[PDB]
Amino acid sequence: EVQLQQSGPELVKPGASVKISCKASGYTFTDYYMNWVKQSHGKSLEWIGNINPNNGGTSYNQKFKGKATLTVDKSSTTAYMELRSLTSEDSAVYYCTRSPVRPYYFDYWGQGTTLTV
Amino acid sequence: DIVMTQSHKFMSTSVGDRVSITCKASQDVSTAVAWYQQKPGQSPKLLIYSASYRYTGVPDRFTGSGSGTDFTFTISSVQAEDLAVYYCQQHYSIPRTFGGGTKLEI
Amino acid sequence: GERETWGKKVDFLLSVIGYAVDLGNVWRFPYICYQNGGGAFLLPYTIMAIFGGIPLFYMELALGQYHRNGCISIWRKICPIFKGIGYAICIIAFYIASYYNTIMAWALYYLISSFTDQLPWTSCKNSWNTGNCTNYFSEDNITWTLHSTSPAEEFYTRHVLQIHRSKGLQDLGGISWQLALCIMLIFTVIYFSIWKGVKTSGKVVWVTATFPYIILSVLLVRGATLPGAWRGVLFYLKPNWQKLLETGVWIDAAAQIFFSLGPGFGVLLAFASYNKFNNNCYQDALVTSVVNCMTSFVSGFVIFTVLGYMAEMRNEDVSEVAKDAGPSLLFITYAEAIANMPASTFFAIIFFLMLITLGLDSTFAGLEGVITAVLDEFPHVWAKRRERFVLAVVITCFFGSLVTLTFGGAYVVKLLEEYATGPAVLTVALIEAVAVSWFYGITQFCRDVKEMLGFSPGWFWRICWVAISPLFLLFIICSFLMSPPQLRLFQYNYPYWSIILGYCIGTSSFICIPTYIAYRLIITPGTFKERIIKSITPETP
Ligand SMILES: CCCCCCCCCCCCO[C@@H]1O[C@H](CO)[C@@H](O[C@H]2O[C@H](CO)[C@@H](O)[C@H](O)[C@H]2O)[C@H](O)[C@H]1O
Ligand SMILES: Fc1ccc([C@@H]2CCNC[C@H]2COc2ccc3c(c2)OCO3)cc1
Ligand SMILES: *[C@@H]1O[C@H](CO)[C@@H](O)[C@H](O)[C@H]1NC(C)=O
Ligand SMILES: *[C@@H]1O[C@H](CO)[C@@H](O)[C@H](O)[C@H]1NC(C)=O
Ligand SMILES: [Cl-]
Repeated sequence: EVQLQQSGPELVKPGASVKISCKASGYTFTDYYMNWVKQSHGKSLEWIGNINPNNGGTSYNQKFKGKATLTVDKSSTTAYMELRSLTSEDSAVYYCTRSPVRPYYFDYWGQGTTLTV
Repeated sequence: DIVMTQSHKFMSTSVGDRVSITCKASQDVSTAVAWYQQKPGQSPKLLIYSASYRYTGVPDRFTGSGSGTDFTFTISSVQAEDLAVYYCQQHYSIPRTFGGGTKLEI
Repeated sequence: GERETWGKKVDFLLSVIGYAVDLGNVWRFPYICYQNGGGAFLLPYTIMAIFGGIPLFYMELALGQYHRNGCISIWRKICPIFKGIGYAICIIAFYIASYYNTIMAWALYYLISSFTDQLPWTSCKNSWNTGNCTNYFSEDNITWTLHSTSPAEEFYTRHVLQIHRSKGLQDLGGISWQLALCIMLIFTVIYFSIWKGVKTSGKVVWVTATFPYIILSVLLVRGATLPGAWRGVLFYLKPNWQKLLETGVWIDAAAQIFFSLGPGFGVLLAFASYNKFNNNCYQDALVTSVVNCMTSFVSGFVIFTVLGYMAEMRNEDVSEVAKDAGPSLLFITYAEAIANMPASTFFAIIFFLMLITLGLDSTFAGLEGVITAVLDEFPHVWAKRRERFVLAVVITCFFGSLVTLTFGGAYVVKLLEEYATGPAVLTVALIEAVAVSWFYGITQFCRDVKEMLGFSPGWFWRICWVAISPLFLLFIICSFLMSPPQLRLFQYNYPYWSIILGYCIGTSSFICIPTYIAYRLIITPGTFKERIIKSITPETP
């Protein structure tokens, strides 16, 4: 009843920079977080960052210092994640997730952008 | 970080028995352990948060148990629509970390 | 001749202890210690205390005991070109008595509001609460929206402080009468307790400086029994040795020890002024610093056992609930923790009494320092009626703190806490240690201490007075002036005019030193060498 839409598959040149958009719709967008998770090919999940649409706050993973920047534009309720300096080692599916503040359960997940290097 | 492991990725009993996979935690997490159900190709849906409360809109068969260090996912008599992998996420501290997972064959 | 002595030698020790211990050892030390590696913070803390704190403390105490003068009259015996130190200290003490005397007013409001079997900040069906009043967890079924807030946080930001009536620092809105009455009562208490002097001060310090320890012990005993209390102690003591590689831990340790011991402020000079000549100030300063550090440690245990209880009742990671640094850690987090413990009324009463008694003696000492300084500076117009000039300074400090009692008071008190004290006090203490250890001569000081105590201080003290502590304070100053902090409070940033006003306030006291050495041009005219040789050398004893 409440699904998060994302982009589709694309080809990224190794070394360039790309973005992944997450258009949320169904509930009050300015009321919960917007978390990104990186699922490697046939491996475990991994939490990348955190976005607070109220004040543009951020809380990213320690192993993602200069790997992904997180921005938010609450005009059309979208979430941007720019992937800079991408090589053939982390190009995999990217999910957009929402989660309330500190029960921290991932409530809804995106469709799955199979980002291929 | 707070690493979270699971059992072997193959051992899973067939229909009729009790398929109960475990989740060993590195540090002491009181009850902040969630479970997910990612079918092949689809996106992971939330099943159980805080290891004892199931999310709204899930069947009554999916039950979670355990606290402190040993967390058990109790899904007994799996139907023909539960073949997936189940991850073990904790709500202790940032960054949050998931687990390896296990398939339920057959 | 005219100076007075302490009624008992224990009165001086208790007064210096009560000056050294304050809320900065209750809510400022545990947060800094946990953030900067946890248990591994005790090593840089101890190093910066041995090298930076204790030497300055002991030097200041010995100087104030020998010269027997305040922060203004002593500089006629060391370097009359640094006489503006007293006026700068007066300005800084005015700013501090303006801002710091509001935390105690908030504590007094909480105390007079806690007199009920059911505390106000444990419910949500009140007249000050909006729809975001989500009670404490007590369960994990109820979710938490990003706009949801705890009942105690809403009671603190909408009833005791009333921050929702002010749209920020741009407009304070209006002054409240409740906080005004509480701060008036506390200023009246301070005045009726500091009027006569050290002889009356040391008699109230017996209760004001010893009561916090009984309450701290009671809270420790209560916290060590709560379920899940071991998590807080573990997270507070589990070291993170990877943090010690960053300079931020050492900078924070230096700042914390300098603001916990508080040297170079004229309070220690004034307290040692009323002391005996042959008093062993060495043992006094040593035991005072040790008591201050042990009190910081005990209070860290007390706070973190209760935060561990909260992280067990609520979700874990005390680091998450202890997200903010300030009075909110005591008025929001610990308030919830008290309201959720059995027999909450008595614990809230004693906790707020502990806060009030921790602030009271600190304000006592901070005002007595300036009083003694200006009295020993102007004995012809004052010091004949000491009952006066104390009411005047209390009224001035009350009129200056009235601006903090407004609805937008948290912003103003944080602006005065983050700009008026740190760099100004650091520069004042640095230039004071330079004037005492270099211009006054470390040989004239070591022979002096040898004459008073009966033994010259060791070479370690000369090293810590000549090169270690000056470079220490210079390092703290260079670290603070290099990274201007963008402070925020309750999801509200500070504009650029706020930073400009804070820079003007922080320099509104240090600027009093150069203007004195400049305006002295009329007093002692002549060649430049004449002034350089007549302003460094002290007057004839
Ligand atoms: C030399 C003459 C100086 C004249 C006055 C100059 C004043 C300049 C404006 C104020 C300067 C910044 O003021 C000072 O900023 C530092 C960080 O920079 C703040 O410091 C804050 O962050 C640091 C980490 O960086 C912590 O270690 C510290 O405990 C915390 O308070 C101080 O709380 C504030 O007092
Ligand atoms: F810049 C700083 C100087 C001294 C400190 C002190 C260090 C020791 N522990 C208590 C701290 C508060 O001292 C006070 C309290 C009330 C006052 C005051 C000083 O002057 C008039 O009214 C902190 C900061
Ligand atoms: C809390 O959630 C559990 C999870 O299924 C449910 O069984 C229980 O009835 C809930 N209690 C409430 C809503 O009071
Ligand atoms: C919580 O506050 C926000 C803005 O501060 C407001 O929009 C929202 O309606 C509030 N929640 C409720 C339940 O009223
Ligand atoms: Cl301390």
